[PDB]
Amino acid sequence: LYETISRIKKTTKLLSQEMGRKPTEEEIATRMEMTIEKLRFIAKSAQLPISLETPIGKEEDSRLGDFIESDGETPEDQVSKNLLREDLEKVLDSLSPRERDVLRLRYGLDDGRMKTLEEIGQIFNVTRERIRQIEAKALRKLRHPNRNSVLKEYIR
Amino acid sequence: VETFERNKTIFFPGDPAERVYFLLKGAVKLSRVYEAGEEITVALLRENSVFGVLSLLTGNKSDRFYHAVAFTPVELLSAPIEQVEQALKENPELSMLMLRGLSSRILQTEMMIETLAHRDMGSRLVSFLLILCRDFGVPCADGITIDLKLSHQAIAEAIGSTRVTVTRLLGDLREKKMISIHKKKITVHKPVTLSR
DNA sequence: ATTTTGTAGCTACTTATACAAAATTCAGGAAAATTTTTCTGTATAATGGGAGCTGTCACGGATGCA
DNA sequence: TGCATCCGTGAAACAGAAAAATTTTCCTGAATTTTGTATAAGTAGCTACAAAAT
Repeated sequence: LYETISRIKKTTKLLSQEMGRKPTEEEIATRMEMTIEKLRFIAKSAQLPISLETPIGKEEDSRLGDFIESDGETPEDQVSKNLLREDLEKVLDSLSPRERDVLRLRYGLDDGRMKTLEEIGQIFNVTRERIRQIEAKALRKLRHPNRNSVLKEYIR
Repeated sequence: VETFERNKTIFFPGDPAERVYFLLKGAVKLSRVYEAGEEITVALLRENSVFGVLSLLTGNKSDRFYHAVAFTPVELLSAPIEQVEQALKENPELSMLMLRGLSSRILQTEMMIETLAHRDMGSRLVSFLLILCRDFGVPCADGITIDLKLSHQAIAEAIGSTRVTVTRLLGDLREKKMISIHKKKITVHKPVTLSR
């Protein structure tokens, strides 16, 4: 690509000769063989990174990167969530405690998304005709106002 | 022109975006919710046409008190409450328009009325079966059938059924003479005639 | 004096079961297709770079010394 | 040997290649519904019926 880029530079400079500042791009693509999409990509592609700490500027007071955060998240989100957990928990955990297990088994509320009804049916007590019934039952139960109207605000 | 898929809801109770809508296409049946469970759909629509009277029941403070449904892949338009509020506040015709559409959902009820809660789970199932063929039916050779890809027990919501949809209908499918199936199809043979 | 209460009853009559293959879809595999990344050569001849900076200190050292 | 200086502190190449990758295809396979389908009773109904309270 380095060469392609350079080659473009020269070829585009030729365009610039006729069309000053080669404003042509897609027209340059008639000679660039590809939408400016890659031309601009090339542009960014050919960028050299920055010290993360070049002293900032308009003031030598500080380096760069000292105005951002890591891949982490603010407690504000953390908590809200964790509320969700329990909020739920109880709110679920007030209708058919056994079934509530499968609610967490065939779903989350722990660390499976899942335990495929298949495996789950037998997991709790070996079953085939007692699963998606209580499944929907559980949902529609904790669904509808007064029930689902508790996560209605905490839709997290 | 809002819409969804064959397995979705339009909304719940408690949810305050209650203005008259405009099912642009597809049934988008609405499944009125209940406490413990069991949701009629009742509502079921056509081109262009409205549903979900909300800012209209207990004023604009009405709670849907009825969960909704994106029945088939939806197609539904809506309009700023003003259309049924300010724009409606104007000439009757404006309101009348919405009222005419409301009268459609109303007519719908009357249609369910009698046909539904008739008595038998077979006659009743047919009492609105032909009706259905008159709603989303598909006429073809045999006659005015529906064809929509369906349960045995959504059907049960038609009665309070368990295997009647897959058992009794089989009768009409063959033993009794009234429809036929292509994996999940309906071929109403007829308006009346055999099986009447 | 019918009517509601009955009792002694069924039949119809309808869930319920459980299975069940049939669907019916889904996922993964497998390519295979291909796009992108690598690799290699290049023959007149070619044989030391860039810079500058030039205003405290201290100390301990300063070995180095004469 | 105290007395120099004198470390260094706190403040742009390419064409030719290939081979990778990758990646779209497939397919498939299975796994997984649904539905059909039985299934089996029991049944809760239901429908008359009967004597005895309007």
